[PDB]
Amino acid sequence: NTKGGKKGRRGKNDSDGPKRELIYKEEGQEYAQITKMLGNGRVEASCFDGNKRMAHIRGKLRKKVWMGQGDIILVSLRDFQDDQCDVVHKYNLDEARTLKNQGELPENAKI
Amino acid sequence: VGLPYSELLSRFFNILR
Amino acid sequence: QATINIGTIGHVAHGKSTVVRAISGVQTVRLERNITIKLGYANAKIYKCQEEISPKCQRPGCPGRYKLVRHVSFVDCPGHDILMSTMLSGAAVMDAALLLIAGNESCPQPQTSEHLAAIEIMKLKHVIILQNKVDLMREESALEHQKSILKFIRGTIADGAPIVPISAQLKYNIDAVNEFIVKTIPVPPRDFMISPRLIVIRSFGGSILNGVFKLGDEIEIRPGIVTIQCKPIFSNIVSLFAEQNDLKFAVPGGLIGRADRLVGQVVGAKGHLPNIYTDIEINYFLLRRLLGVKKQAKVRKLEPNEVLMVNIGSTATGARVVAVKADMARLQLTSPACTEINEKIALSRRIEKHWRLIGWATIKK
Amino acid sequence: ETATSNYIHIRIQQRNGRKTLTTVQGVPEEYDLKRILKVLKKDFACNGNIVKDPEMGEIIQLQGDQRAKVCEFMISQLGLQKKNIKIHGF
RNA sequence: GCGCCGUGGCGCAGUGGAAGCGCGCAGGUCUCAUAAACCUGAUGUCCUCGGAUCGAAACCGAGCGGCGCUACCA
Ligand SMILES: [Mg+2]
Repeated sequence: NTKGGKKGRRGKNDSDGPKRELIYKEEGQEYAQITKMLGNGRVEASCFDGNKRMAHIRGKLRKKVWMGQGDIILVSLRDFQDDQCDVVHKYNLDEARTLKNQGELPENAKI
Repeated sequence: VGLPYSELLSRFFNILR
Repeated sequence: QATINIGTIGHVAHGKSTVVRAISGVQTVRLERNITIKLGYANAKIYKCQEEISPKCQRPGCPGRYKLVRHVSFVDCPGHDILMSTMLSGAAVMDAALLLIAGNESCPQPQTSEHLAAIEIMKLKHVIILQNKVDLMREESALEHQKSILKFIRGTIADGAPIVPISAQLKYNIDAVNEFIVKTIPVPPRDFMISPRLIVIRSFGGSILNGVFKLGDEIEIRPGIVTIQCKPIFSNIVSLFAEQNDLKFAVPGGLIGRADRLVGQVVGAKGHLPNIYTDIEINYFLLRRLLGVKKQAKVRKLEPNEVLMVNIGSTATGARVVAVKADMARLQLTSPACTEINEKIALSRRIEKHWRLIGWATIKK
Repeated sequence: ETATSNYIHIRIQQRNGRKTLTTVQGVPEEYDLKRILKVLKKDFACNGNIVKDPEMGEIIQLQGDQRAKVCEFMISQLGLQKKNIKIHGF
């Protein structure tokens, strides 16, 4: 079971596990809380840095991993542009908590 | 006139816990 | 019945009411989450060990029942920057005062000053400054404050207004305070023969100033209830009480006795000659600064058609300026003022939402 | 004198699908209810329904998950205050 | 101090044996799934404590909190 059982979910197979290794920060890539989940693949997500941004879903997670409101997310910022940016990796709740404990992200937002 | 007072300050201080 | 009326002015939470509690025992009830809101009230007996507070000398030295000097009364004002309008009111009953400064906060604090100058303005010249919270300070701190005090108390009218540091919390040093107030706040003579006249500041209550009332006299209240006009109320003194004990008569110094309606009203002899004015001739003067707030901005001269709080006697009335001369303005009032004599008044302006004492003068008829 | 802060309860009520419902409890009875409902309907994609309680209380229904958005809208259009709101559920 | 609400959680109501309604949370059932639609709840006896009377949260008291009356009661 993934979302709603279905006749049309057995033709997919998801492989990641709940016990997966947490992904760290990169260059031109940082952490965001989701302000409001917008339509058509767009999403309003406030970064942990201090900029408002406009986040966008790029492939991969577009159907595989569903997302909600107020989630800690990996965003690779546009190197040429700035206002439009893209989501790369969704973080789990446990994962988020671990990150918070570590102090890798700034302590400003709650899960 | 401070003497009278300075006195007063003394006498209270010496009544503390 | 109490001889005299001593006021306890000062900034907020410096403990004015608390000092009143170490001296009398009484609390002002409280307000219970806030602080004193009505004028508090309390009395006490002062005797002395020739050889005190209760007929008992065997507390120091020994027994010989201390000799009774007088019985006094206090008037606990509030301290909050906005209860200004009542404290003013209250002063009208005082025969003297005690300025409670806090030993652990920046000496000239807004209200401390506001009060002080109100005092030197109205006429209450028999003053005792008191350094309160010395039970929570460095033996240096309370002396340096005594300095800033001894220096403020300079150019001002306050020569040797002594300064008795206390501990209102552990009731320490209070007896030297009783000795101050037994020296400097002497009990004024009052010709009784005079017209029976008194100020009201509660009712469920007020202070006499000149004359004397007796059980079963015929009396009136001014301006009295309104219609828009304002007519006097007549009644018979059903009874007379000070503190909890009943008396047959009542004389100045003290307070005697729904919500507090006839607040700011006065009581006199029935069939007596007193003006119930709507419009009044003030002679007047200003402060150069607005000493009170926690900013000293320089007092703007009076513009006509301005609304100002006219504090007359115990009453607190609002009024508009019809005339603007050098020191004689003519004021039109919402609620009448019964002018019993010639008199004192205190004049305020809504500076920044909250009202502020700005200048004074004398009523004129 | 009137109380400035009253407990307005915006609750989680489960609607058709994974979707929810903005239900308002403890509504101030000063303005016209029907008018407010109409306004709400106009502003969003919601339908307004009022469940009546005896003496005090009216349950005000708005289909959907908005909460914050709804509050913002209320702030924009005079009738309700900023401090009165409470989110109930999760 | 009076009056009502005194919970099994919130918000509404009823007083002498009967677990009262609307919502919420916690969980289930039904459907491939969620919701609607359904049941079961939780400190076991509906303030704290005990009694008159087998009993009861309801009758009575001492003892608390929120507001409907009061205005600071020397
Ligand atoms: Mg397969």
